[PDB]
This record gives sequence, structure tokens and C-alpha cells, in this order.
Amino acid sequence: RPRFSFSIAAREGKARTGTIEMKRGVIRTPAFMPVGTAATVKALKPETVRATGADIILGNTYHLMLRPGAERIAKLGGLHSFMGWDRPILTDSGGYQVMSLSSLTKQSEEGVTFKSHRHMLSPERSIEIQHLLGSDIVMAFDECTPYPATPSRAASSMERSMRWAKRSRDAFDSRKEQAENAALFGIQQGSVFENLRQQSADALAEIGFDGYAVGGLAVGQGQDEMFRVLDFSVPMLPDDKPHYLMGVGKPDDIVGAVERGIDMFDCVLPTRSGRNGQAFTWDGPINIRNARFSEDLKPLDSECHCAVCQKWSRAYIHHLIRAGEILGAMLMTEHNIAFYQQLMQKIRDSISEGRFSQFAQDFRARYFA
Amino acid sequence: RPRFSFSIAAREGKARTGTIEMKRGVIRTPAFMPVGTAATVKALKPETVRATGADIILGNTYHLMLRPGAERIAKLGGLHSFMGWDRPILTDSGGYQVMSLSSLTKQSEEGVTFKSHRHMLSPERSIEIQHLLGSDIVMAFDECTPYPATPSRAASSMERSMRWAKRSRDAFDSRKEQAENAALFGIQQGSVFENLRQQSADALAEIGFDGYAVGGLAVGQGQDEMFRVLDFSVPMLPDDKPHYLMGVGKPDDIVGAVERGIDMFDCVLPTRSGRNGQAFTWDGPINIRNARFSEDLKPLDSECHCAVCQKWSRAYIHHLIRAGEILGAMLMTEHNIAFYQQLMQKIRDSISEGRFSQFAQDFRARYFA
Ligand SMILES: [Zn+2]
Ligand SMILES: [Zn+2]
Repeated sequence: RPRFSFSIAAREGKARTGTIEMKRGVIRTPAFMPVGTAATVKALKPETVRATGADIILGNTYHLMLRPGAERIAKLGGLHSFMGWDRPILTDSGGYQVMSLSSLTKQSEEGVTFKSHRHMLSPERSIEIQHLLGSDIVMAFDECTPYPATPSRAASSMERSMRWAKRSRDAFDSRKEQAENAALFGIQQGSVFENLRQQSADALAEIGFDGYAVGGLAVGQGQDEMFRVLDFSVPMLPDDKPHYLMGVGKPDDIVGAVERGIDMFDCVLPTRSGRNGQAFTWDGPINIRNARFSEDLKPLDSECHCAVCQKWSRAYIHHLIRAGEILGAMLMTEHNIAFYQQLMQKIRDSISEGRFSQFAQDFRARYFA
Repeated sequence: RPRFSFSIAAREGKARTGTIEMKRGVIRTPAFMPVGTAATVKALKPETVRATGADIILGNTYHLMLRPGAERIAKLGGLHSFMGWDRPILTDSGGYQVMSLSSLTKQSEEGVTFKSHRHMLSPERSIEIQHLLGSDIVMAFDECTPYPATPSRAASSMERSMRWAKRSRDAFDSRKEQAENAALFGIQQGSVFENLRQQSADALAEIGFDGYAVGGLAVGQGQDEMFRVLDFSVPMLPDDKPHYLMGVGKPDDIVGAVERGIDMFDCVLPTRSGRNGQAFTWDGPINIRNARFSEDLKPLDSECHCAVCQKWSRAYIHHLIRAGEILGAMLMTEHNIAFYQQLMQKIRDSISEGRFSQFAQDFRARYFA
């Protein structure tokens, strides 16, 4: 396989289905990426993650740089060998978690220094760490914009992010091993403002990336607003490259995002919320801790083909989660990630068949009945 | 298969190797039983437990009667269907955990009432609950003796336990479905006193059981004392039935116990201590949390054939346990239970081959080097 090749096989409206070919494997799009925080998809062996249908996972640079350390991981052979996942890995830049989880941060035009929940990140250091991890898809380092944000603040942070985009581009390309074997994505910013989103798209396209993320839309916007901004933002991005909506999300958010041209997703909802008792079903989510499930012999979802739904009852998983048993987390997580992968499979097949609009309508009518 | 058939295929000294045939499967002896507390072997799917070589697991009646409830489990189809383990299950009587974990207990000749950490247990109720769970090997309900114990106290509790042994026998036999499909073991008591151990053995043999446990030797005795008491106690039991040492234990305890005629073991050490960072190896245990493992690419044990040692490094498991990641518990637990099963396999093969004395010497010289 090539370093990177995105091909669109079928379209319906703004929706697309296709493949990203990379050295470590093929990624089917639209794609959902299970989140591996600190070198693990919580409560699952990598073989189990693969068994659910995942083609690629996300790694959180911030957490990995703190524990176990980027240089240590490189010394040990890289993230893939360390955790036992040999397919593509997308790593974030670490910039978001600096702002949401670290302390005493100090931001400047060079980058950010911060205290672990003393460290540094910058466009150059972030791209370097992703290299040390052995990332297949590298994310440009940027500066987040909170929501809401004033237009001045949104513009300042977008502008800085585009300067850092160019710095990220240059750092990646100067490292031949990285440039020849990994891909680099740029992140569109601009908060909810169309003019700023357009300026950002133009700046990224001018620099040129392998794929384009829509950043900053999972920091408090509700769905209507997120979709409104996707409506004008995604068409601004190059059509022939992947479109990655960072941090999204709920099944209905995914469906609508794909209707608006998004090709890639990541979210901790299936893993986190599964540990917390929330199970996804085609009839909407349930909280397995509810007493109504204590003697329910049915599987978590009546149609789900995952191993969990083949072998255990709601009653059993209810018991495990109530008792705080690790197997409960394991089974909830496997199911939810398998659900999410079946959703993406239904989305891909329906776009391939020119029936995605119908699928989205049917999905919604039942999920929200 | 029959309800119950124990056959001895080979002997060396007091050691024995053979099989217990039961309706749900064959148990190879000497046997190690992973402990399933509240309907789970912590951090492992039942298929994984089986993959390590386990032929049978233990279920803790006390915990199950509290959560999710014995009657509920029966309504749901029994413990095997509930948790997804279809091979034999041995259930304890719940009496030990009443004494070590419950409060405000009230003991009498009829049984014990107690508060959950309000409930009751008695010979009749304990055998009933084991029935409701669908247990294959049922343990008689008795009264524990602390260590140390005075001879008067030891004798009183032993005597009561033998009265309760007869009550347990009668309750089991009166329930035809249970009597025809499960087995009943009696428990020898007597603290560390030879005369009391002999009286207890005689009383149990007179009543007649399918197998005979040595109780009360994992409550503070060190190894020398435990072995001293096994030296005279195990020969008192019927030779042609299984000998179950409850609550033991460490690898060297198992080896020495088998040298003294024990056929079955259970302990929470491999599972519990694995969650806590202790990994068993042929060169003795290690604590994976120690900084010396942070960049150790070797597997947990150099010879272990488990899946964990095939795929992950010490460095990785060190990271997971330090980070409190569930996968760390999962991998440590799988390894330790696989270690324990490989130990039992080496013990069985060496007895079959008439070289167990040599095996015990070699084992020790390396495990304690
Ligand atoms: Zn499922
Ligand atoms: Zn191993």
C-alpha cells in the first residue's frame, strides 16, 4: 500500500463512502475510531477492538507524553508494538487536553508550557512526539477556541492556529521518515463564524494537507448549532480529501454529520459511557443499571451481532455493573464499540446503495421512538 | 458421564493424579479452581478462564446470596447460564464469609443470622441456595474455627460441624434433582489437633460424602504448621475420594500439599494479587509495578505459553497497572491463572511419569533461587 490514498467510491448528496489506504491497513469511510487514551482502548484487548470492526484507533498524545513518556515508547519500539495494535493509529496533537486537563498553563506564540495533572508543547514538539509514538495520521498542533467565543478571540485563535498549521507542516516534512510513511491532517477553526471558517479552510488548503479536520465543534454547541456550522463549513474543505469531525459523537450526531460530508469520527462516549452503564441500542440508549433490567434475559440489543449480545443477558450485565465488576466494563465496552461499528457499516452500505437518506430517516424514527 | 466418578490413574508416594467425571465435564486432578466471587472470575470472560486450562471454577455462595440473590439466579436459569460457564462449578457453603465479612452475626445450633456487608444461613438453607445456583459440587455447611484455637473451642466447633455435616447430607439427599445430578463434599475440622482431626474424619466417613475437604488451615497458620497438620490429617480421609484443601494457595503450598495427598485447590491469590501487581513466574513472583520493569521488553515469564506472554511486555503491563487501567488487571489475571494451570499440568504429568519428587525439588530450587 501507499503512504496515503483516499478514494471515494460512492456518493449520495454530501455523503461519501470510500477508503483510506495506508501502509498499516485500509480504513473504510465513514469511519469511527475507538479512543485509546494511555495506550489502551479501555477494557479491551486490541484483538477485541479489531473484532468489532474497527480499522483504526485514536491515541491521545497528551496522556502518552505524561505516562509512559514519548521517548520511552520510542525506545520500546513505538506505540503499535507497545500496545499490540498493528493497524493505523491517528494521534491528536495533545493541545486540547493541555487546555482541558493541565494546570498553570502558559500560552504564547511559540507554544504552551504546563503542569501535569512541567511539560511543553509546540507545533514542532507535538509533531516530534507523534513521530516518536509512530503515528500513522498526525494532527497539526493548534490553539482551541472555547464556546462561546467572541469574534475577535475566535479570529485571533484561528489565525494563530493557521500559523501553527504551517509550522506543523514544515516540522513533519523535514523529518523524512515521518513524511514518507505517515500522513498529516490540518484542523479548521473559526468557532461558529462562517467568515472565519472560510479563512481557515483557505489557509489550510493553501498549505496543503492529507486530510482536513473540523475542530472546535464539540465544546458545548448543541446539535442544531453544530449542524448549522457544518452546513457551510464542510463544503469549504477540499472535496477529494478526508473530512474529520473531532470529538463527535452520539449516533444521531454521526448520521447527521455524514449527511453533511464528514468521513471520520472519534469519541469517548461508547467506551466511557459504557463503563458508566449506558448501552447503545437501535431503539436508543439504555442505562443497564436501572432496576428494570435485573431479570431481563434479552441481550443488550435485539439485533446486534456482537459476542456480548450472543452470550450474555441484560440481567447479567446489570449485575456486574451494579457490583462494580471489571467484566461489566469489558462487556459494555465491547458491545458499544461493536454497535458503533455496525452503525458505520450500515452508513457505508446505504451510501453505496444510494439509500442513505432513507436509512437516516428510519434510524431516527426508531432510535427516538 | 456419571453424576460423579473419581478415578486415580497414577500415584507417587502420597501424591495422586486422576480425573473426576461429572455431567458437565471432566476435572483433571490435582486441580486448581479459579475463584468466581459474584458470578465472575474477576477480569476474565469464561472462555478466557477455559483457555487457561481450568476445568472447574468456584462460586462464593455468600456473595451470590447477597447479590444478585439465589432465587433470582434460579429464576434466570442457574449460575452456569447466568455467567456463561458451562463446565463444573463448586460452590462453598457461605459460612466462612459470614464469619469474615458480615456483621452483627448471631450463631446458634440451628445456624447463623447476619447483616449484609438481614440474612440467614443453616445447613438446610445453604444446601438449598447451592441448589438454586445449580452447583455441581456442593459443600457441607459448617462452623469455622479460628487460629489459634483452644482445644475446647476446637472440639466444640468440630462437633457442631459434624452435626451440621449430617444435616447437610440429609438436606442434599432429600432433594432428588440435586442428589441425582450434583455431588456433596464434607469438610474436616479440628484445628491443628490430631485427635480432633481423626474424630472429624471418622464422623465424615461414617456419614459418607463424594469428596472430603480439609478445612480451617488457611486462617493464619504458616506453611510449616499447615504441612505438619496435613501430614497426619490427609491419611485419615478415605483414600478413594478426592481431597480438597480449601483456601490454599501459593505455588509452593500447592506443591507440598500435593506431596501430602491433596487433589483440589482454590485461592484468590492469582486473581486478587494479579490485580494488585503480583505476577507469578518460574523464578518466583514479581511485582510489575516496580520501576525496574518500566523498559523491560521481556514477557511476564520466559516460558509461560499464555496469550499474555505471547503478545505483551513487562513494560506495557507495568504501565497499565501503574495507570490503573482495566486492561492491566485483565492481562495480569489471565497470566496468573494460566501460570497456575501450567503448574497443575506439570504436577499431573510428573506424577503420571513417576518423577514428581524430582519436579518438586527442581521447582523449589528455581522458584526460591
Ligand atoms: Zn452487542
Ligand atoms: Zn503468561
